[PDB]
Amino acid sequence: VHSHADGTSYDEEPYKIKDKVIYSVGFSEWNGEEWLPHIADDIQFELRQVDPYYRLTLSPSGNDSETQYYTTGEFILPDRHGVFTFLTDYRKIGLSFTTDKDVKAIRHLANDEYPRSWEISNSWVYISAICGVIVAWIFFVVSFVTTSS
Amino acid sequence: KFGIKPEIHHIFHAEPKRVAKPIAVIFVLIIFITILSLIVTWLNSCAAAFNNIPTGVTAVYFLGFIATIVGFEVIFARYYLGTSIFETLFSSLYLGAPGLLTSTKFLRSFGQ
Amino acid sequence: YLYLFVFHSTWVTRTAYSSPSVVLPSQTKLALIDDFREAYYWLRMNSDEDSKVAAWWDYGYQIGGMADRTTLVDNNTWNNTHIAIVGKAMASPEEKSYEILKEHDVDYVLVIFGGLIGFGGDDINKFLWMIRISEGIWPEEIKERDFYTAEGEYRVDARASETMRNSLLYKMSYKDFPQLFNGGQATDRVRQQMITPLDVPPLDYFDEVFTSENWMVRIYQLKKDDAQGRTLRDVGELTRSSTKTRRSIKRPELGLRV
Amino acid sequence: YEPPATWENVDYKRTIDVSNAYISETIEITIKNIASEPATEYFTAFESGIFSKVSFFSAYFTNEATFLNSQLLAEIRYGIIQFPNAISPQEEVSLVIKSFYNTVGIPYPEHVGMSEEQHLLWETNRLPLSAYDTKKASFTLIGSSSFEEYHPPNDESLLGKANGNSFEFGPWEDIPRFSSNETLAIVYSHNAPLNQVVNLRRDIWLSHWASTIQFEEYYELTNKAAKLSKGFSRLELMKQIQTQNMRQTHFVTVLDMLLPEGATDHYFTDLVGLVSTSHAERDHFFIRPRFPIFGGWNYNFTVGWTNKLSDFLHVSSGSDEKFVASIPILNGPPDTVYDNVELSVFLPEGAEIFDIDSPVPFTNVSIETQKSYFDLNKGHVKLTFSYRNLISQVANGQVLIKYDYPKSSFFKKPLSIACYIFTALMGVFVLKTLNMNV
Amino acid sequence: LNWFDDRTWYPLGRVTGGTLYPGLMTTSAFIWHALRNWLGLPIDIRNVCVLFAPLFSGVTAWATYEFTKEIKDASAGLLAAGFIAIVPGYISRSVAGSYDNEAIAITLLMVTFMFWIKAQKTGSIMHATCAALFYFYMVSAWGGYVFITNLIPLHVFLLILMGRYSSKLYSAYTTWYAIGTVASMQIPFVGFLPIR
Amino acid sequence: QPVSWPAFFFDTHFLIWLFPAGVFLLFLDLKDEHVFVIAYS
Amino acid sequence: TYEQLYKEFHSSKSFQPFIHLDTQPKFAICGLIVTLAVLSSALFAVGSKSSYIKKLFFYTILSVIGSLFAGLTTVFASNSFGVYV
Amino acid sequence: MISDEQLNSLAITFGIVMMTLIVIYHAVDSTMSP
Ligand SMILES: *[C@@H]1O[C@H](CO)[C@@H](O[C@@H]2O[C@H](CO)[C@@H](O[C@@H]3O[C@H](CO[C@H]4O[C@H](CO)[C@@H](O)[C@H](O[C@H]5O[C@H](CO)[C@@H](O)[C@H](O)[C@@H]5O)[C@@H]4O)[C@@H](O)[C@H](O[C@H]4O[C@H](CO)[C@@H](O)[C@H](O)[C@@H]4O[C@H]4O[C@H](CO)[C@@H](O)[C@H](O)[C@@H]4O[C@H]4O[C@H](CO)[C@@H](O)[C@H](O)[C@@H]4O)[C@@H]3O)[C@H](O)[C@H]2NC(C)=O)[C@H](O)[C@H]1NC(C)=O
Ligand SMILES: CCCCC/C=C\C/C=C\CCCCCCCC(=O)O[C@H](COC(=O)CCCCCCCCCCCCCCC)COP(=O)([O-])OCC[N+](C)(C)C
Ligand SMILES: CCCCC/C=C\C/C=C\CCCCCCCC(=O)O[C@H](COC(=O)CCCCCCCCCCCCCCC)COP(=O)([O-])OCC[N+](C)(C)C
Ligand SMILES: CCCCC/C=C\C/C=C\CCCCCCCC(=O)O[C@H](COC(=O)CCCCCCCCCCCCCCC)COP(=O)([O-])OCC[N+](C)(C)C
Ligand SMILES: CCCCC/C=C\C/C=C\CCCCCCCC(=O)O[C@H](COC(=O)CCCCCCCCCCCCCCC)COP(=O)([O-])OCC[N+](C)(C)C
Ligand SMILES: *[C@@H]1O[C@H](CO)[C@@H](O[C@@H]2O[C@H](CO)[C@@H](O[C@@H]3O[C@H](CO)[C@@H](O)[C@H](O)[C@@H]3O)[C@H](O)[C@H]2NC(C)=O)[C@H](O)[C@H]1NC(C)=O
Ligand SMILES: *[C@@H]1O[C@H](CO)[C@@H](O[C@@H]2O[C@H](CO)[C@@H](O)[C@H](O)[C@H]2NC(C)=O)[C@H](O)[C@H]1NC(C)=O
Ligand SMILES: *[C@@H]1O[C@H](CO)[C@@H](O)[C@H](O)[C@H]1NC(C)=O
Repeated sequence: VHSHADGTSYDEEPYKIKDKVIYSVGFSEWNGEEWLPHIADDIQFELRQVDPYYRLTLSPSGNDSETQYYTTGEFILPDRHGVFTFLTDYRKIGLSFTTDKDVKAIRHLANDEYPRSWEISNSWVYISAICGVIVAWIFFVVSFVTTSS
Repeated sequence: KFGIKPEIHHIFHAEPKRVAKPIAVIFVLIIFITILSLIVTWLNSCAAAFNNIPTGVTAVYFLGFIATIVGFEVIFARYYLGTSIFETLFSSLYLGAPGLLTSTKFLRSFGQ
Repeated sequence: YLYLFVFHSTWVTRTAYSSPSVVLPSQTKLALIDDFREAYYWLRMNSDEDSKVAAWWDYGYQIGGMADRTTLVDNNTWNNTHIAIVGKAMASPEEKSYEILKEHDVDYVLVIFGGLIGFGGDDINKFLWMIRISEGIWPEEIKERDFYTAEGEYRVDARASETMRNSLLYKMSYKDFPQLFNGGQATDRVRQQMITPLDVPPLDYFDEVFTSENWMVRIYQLKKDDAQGRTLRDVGELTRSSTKTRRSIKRPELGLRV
Repeated sequence: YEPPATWENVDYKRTIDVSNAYISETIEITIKNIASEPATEYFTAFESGIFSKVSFFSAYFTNEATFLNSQLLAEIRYGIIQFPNAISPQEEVSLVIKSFYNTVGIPYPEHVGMSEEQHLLWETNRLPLSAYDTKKASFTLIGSSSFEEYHPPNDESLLGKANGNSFEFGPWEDIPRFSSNETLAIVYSHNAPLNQVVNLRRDIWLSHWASTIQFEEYYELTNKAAKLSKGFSRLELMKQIQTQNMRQTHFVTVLDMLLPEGATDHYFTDLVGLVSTSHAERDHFFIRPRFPIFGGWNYNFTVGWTNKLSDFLHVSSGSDEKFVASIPILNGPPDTVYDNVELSVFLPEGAEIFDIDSPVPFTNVSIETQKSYFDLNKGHVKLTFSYRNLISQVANGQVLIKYDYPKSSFFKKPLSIACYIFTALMGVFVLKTLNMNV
Repeated sequence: LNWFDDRTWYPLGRVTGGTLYPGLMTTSAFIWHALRNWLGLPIDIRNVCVLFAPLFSGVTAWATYEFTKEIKDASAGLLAAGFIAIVPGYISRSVAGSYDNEAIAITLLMVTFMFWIKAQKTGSIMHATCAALFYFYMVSAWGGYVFITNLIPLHVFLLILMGRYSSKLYSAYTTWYAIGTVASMQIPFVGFLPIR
Repeated sequence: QPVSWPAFFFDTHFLIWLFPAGVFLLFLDLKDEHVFVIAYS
Repeated sequence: TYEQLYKEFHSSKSFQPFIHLDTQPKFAICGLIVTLAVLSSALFAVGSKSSYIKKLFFYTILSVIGSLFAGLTTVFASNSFGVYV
Repeated sequence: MISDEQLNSLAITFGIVMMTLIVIYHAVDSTMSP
């Protein structure tokens, strides 16, 4: 499962370029009798187009009676838009091959979800000048009507 | 073949620097001094002052005229901060329909 | 003249500018042909809703308009390299086209074939425009002056080239076409050439899942790679034609294991 | 809820028919009561997997049949049968249960060629799950040509004796109570197409101004027959058409829609466009889909036609402005099984529903509104029924709606459109008596 | 306006803000919503999208009437409307099923040019602002708006070389350029392109 | 993609030879309105 | 009760329609001529010249008449083209 | 629904009524205007 870093899912808010997500997969082995938790290194997440954009090794950070989980940490999505697949191919010879993939769409920023003009330090000049032209325009129309020619 | 593989971290693009902030403060109050220079040039110093004010029964159409001219800038000023295009559009419809009648009886009342 | 303008302007509209682009009335008899909605509605009804259909670009909107599926190329040609991907895949052996059509997660590949009814806008005469735009990106992999018969002809029958016979779109479009009529002869109606079943080499990486009534729109599927890791042409040469209950035991000359 | 006592089965036949892509049983019981308080009820036991998929349940007397009050309830689950003329505590009675199911079986070779016969695998009981003791009970498996068992038992009894197009056997004496001792699996050839739809929504539209009723149906049909190996090839299909005569085989080429008597404006569309391969002859609407529906394939389409309203609607006697409509509950191909049906009838804009009666026990019913063309006010009255499990051949019924539609609300349609045209033209008058000239 | 469209160009997508002209879709969606909620009859969106070029064929005819009424008397405007209503050069790109983005283009070319000629005759500021609103709404629709921004300046410039300058020609052109060039810059397909 | 003359006669019936005579007749009383039609022609 | 409604159904008269569909497009054409003559002569009562109260009076009575003929006309012409009500 | 030959007759008769009343308007305008 993958979700946002603050807990929300892809379903409630779809993803976005330069976003904070978390990914979590859990493994389990079988000694013939019980499903025990699987201690392992070498497990690698891949965020992937045609070419891979992320290979992150998975730290455990979790436990259960019959499952040891693995996380990847909060990682930032690429600014490249597109349809990225989330892939774990655990392929180690000797023991069982597993593949988990989930294909998701990761979109550009909306027109609303930009740094705002009052927020940015550079656009205070132009907000002040547009506000100056507007207020001087209002005194221009009131002064123009109330004068006598 | 199978085994461990080197990591990839996707080195991001750099953002261009914004501005030094007190320079922007300096130009903000320079533009403030220019607009205040405009108003102080208008109201008394260049003698383009209020020669006539319609104090009769056509004053209410003049206040309606100021209600339209200030009203559309209040609507646009609300549109600058949030306030989606449809609520702005119905706002300037609900101002533009009574407001065009009281901003035309006024300009019928003044033939200059 | 004002009255003659009306009769001209209605005759020209009725004859030359009022025809559907979907129903194709070629009258192979005043017969209508809706093989495009038949095939695209097969994709809409009988495919999982996230399958990816890699067809040539000038049919890219209609698929997404009618099949409601995901394509790879499309009518506006804003990325020419991603169109040279599909153009490279359509004109290459299927060993090197399976490799490039699974690297992009493609499971369906459809082609247009107007050889049974004479459509002429099929994907075998706009096939050179798949080699021109993919030769300028990848030279010496896909190249023109192949697909020709060493005197400058563009042939389709048993006189044709070896690169033309082993191409992907050739053996995808002309599959089961000589077994159509009788006797092992097939008169291609557009190209006016007769092909034989000793032509059209078999297809070991793809398998057809749909073919329309007048054989216009063929829909193929990338069958999954083999479980025991061997290549699919070795599975194909395993399951047939080899070798008359005759064997040979030999040092396999395989090198060394890493 | 287990029944106590007071019924003992002397004779018990059980004839399963398997011949038209839904399982039908015709049980024939002859019961004896015990010396006690004379009780008047009966309990028929079904498994939990068969009780979920059952579409018809009825009872006869064998002497001369009238009907009986057969009620289906709502882990062996039961169905009650209520007798009139409460029975003396020692007297033989006779009885016939008929029942129609939804399941037909699994294709036992699930991949088979299109020119080859298919064989299906059905699973059932051999000893009958009766809530009471039986003294004699014979089984009869009527249906198609070839029947064969699956994992035959070692006992030479409880083994099938094949008859001419039949398969007769059964545990014949002294079965004590609820007996899940052995589950039968039988394979059998079955050359019907096995059409079944998943979601049928059918919308009808009563209209008092046009005096017409307008049917529109949306079918989502699958073919649950055996899937075909080596994919689909048009060469083998077209050669299979050109060889001979198109006998009985799996896939779907044509559908015969049995419509009401005088139907006028026939149409047949897909999602992407309309389909021109349809033939609307008198009383019969033949349909060819775009692709032949092989085993496991989907096809969602829409048909529609137009009847006059004078034979589906009837003015009541006490009030002139009270109408009673009886709607055909189901029209379709002759061999189909309906997994979901939602019947939306649409009364006009001022109609008010008084009484609702349905012959088939529905799953749901509700009354909403929906705005069609020139519904300026609230809109049409959408009375929608939800039926779950239906058979094309079995569920012969008509839905009876009793409503009113007074002439105060009959003329409010042209008066409402007149109200919009009038307020639009007075809006033109206000925008032309108004002075704006700076 | 913010639609990623992951169903096309599969690994890449198509942003459809800066690869689309959002003026045909919001017009036919305004007609669909308008006769949906305000007028009483709910018709399907496929019928709005098909019967769209026959609807604006007539508005092209009315706008050609008003344009030729600004060039000569109205009796030539009815000849021009009768010509362009049924002419085979426009019915080619205006067939009944044709939602191909020149169904809305010419019925804004003629309203744009009608308010331009009506703005340049009388020298009115208002007719040259509502020439610029239909110039903007012509930019929202079709990618051959460039023709207008090389024809209205070609007209005014030929008014300069002939010695026919006036205050009407100034007072029309300079507010056409002001409003029409601050306004056509808002379509995300056409960004700061009219600056550079 | 150049075009031949039967598309010009084909798309417009007799308007194709009133099209130049309209321009030549719009010169002979040349208002400021008609420069638009001449340049646009 | 399904049996009471079944008896009450099959002992009843059929639906006698108000206006049949085959005579109804003629009512649509004649109604279009009537409401087009009445509303076409209604915009000239406000059109030419008058006082205000007589222009309001004749405009509102002639717009009532032409409006109701317009609504009944588009009901019949709605039913004529294939859509119903 | 209307056929295609009947639509051809409808389109031509709208064209002929259109051009006819255009010519009538131009004659009445050109005769009786200063
Ligand atoms: C239109 O459609 C077109 C087709 O659909 C599309 O074109 C494709 O666009 C993508 C996106 O750019 C291309 O992918 C890139 O291709 C680069 C080409 O490199 C060539 O040359 C290299 C040698 O110089 C070869 O290594 C390379 O690959 C070869 O080897 C592979 C393995 O052996 C083999 O699979 C190949 O087939 C080939 O044989 C190729 O020949 C390629 O360099 C680039 O790789 C980087 O980026 C990937 C992620 O994007 C990483 O997975 C990969 O590991 C590389 O990462 C480097 O860059 C990242 C940031 O970009 C860093 O985060 C990494 O850490 C790493 O950085 C190292 O290197 C940097 C220098 O590059 C250095 O600065 C760092 O410090 C660090 O040292 C990627 O694969 C694709 O090739 C295009 N395909 C075609 C056919 O054109 C086009 O985009 C579409 N148009 C639009 C507008 O979208
Ligand atoms: C004297 C009276 C004066 C009245 C002035 C009124 C209008 C001035 C005339 C023209 C203005 C042009 C600028 C366009 C602004 C709207 C863009 C918008 O609406 O989209 C914006 C986003 O921009 C865009 O992506 C560009 C979209 C381009 C629109 C394309 C459609 C044009 C065709 C429409 C015609 C349809 C048929 C009608 C027939 C008549 C959504 O804004 P928002 O909802 O997030 O609001 C929040 C406001 N934040 C973000 C600033 C806080
Ligand atoms: C200032 C404002 C002035 C006031 C305006 C107020 C009112 C006027 C506006 C609308 C009045 C009526 C228009 C609705 C006609 C829909 C026809 C239709 O859509 O029919 C289409 C197809 O049509 C036809 O076959 C013939 C075409 C005839 C249409 C003529 C067009 C003239 C209408 C004006 C332009 C279009 C406007 C709407 C589209 C933007 C239905 O398609 P189908 O295949 O699904 O049906 C098939 C029938 N089965 C489902 C039963 C099978
Ligand atoms: C401005 C003055 C008036 C302008 C008049 C303009 C054009 C009229 C001339 C020809 C148009 C008729 C051609 C119809 C083509 C077949 C229809 C079809 O087949 O399409 C219909 C679309 O229904 C329509 O659009 C309605 C069109 C009605 C037009 C009748 C004339 C009224 C004009 C409006 C006047 C002003 C309105 C004021 C309101 C306050 C698709 O129905 P469906 O798919 O749901 O079928 C299933 C039907 N169930 C749902 C019942 C099962
Ligand atoms: C701006 C002005 C617009 C000018 C004209 C615009 C567009 C015309 C272009 C094409 C139209 C061709 C029609 C194609 C569809 C075929 C349907 C057909 O032909 O219906 C024909 C009959 O029709 C007619 O008798 C026409 C009746 C009279 C027309 C009245 C005009 C309508 C306007 C009224 C609005 C009044 C409100 C005033 C608001 C101010 C039958 O067909 P059916 O067998 O399918 O009916 C189904 C079978 N039953 C008969 C059982 C139902
Ligand atoms: C045509 O009608 C058929 C029949 O209703 C539709 O098929 C149904 O489609 C839905 C969604 O595609 C299927 O739901 C799916 O269920 C599976 C598990 O069974 C799950 O993995 C999916 O995520 C999804 O929830 C549904 O099973 C399927 N029904 C049958 C019987 O196959 C079909 O969608 C309709 N097609 C069109 C184009 O309208
Ligand atoms: C029975 O039908 C009613 C219809 O009134 C269903 O209630 C609606 O269910 C939908 C869920 O798809 C909700 O969105 C609506 O708000 C519900 N409406 C009302 C009035 O409750 C109900 O779910 C159906 N029940 C069953 C068991 O089928
Ligand atoms: C932690 O993991 C080990 C793995 O062997 C398991 O035995 C142990 O029970 C786990 N403890 C908890 C608290 O989950």
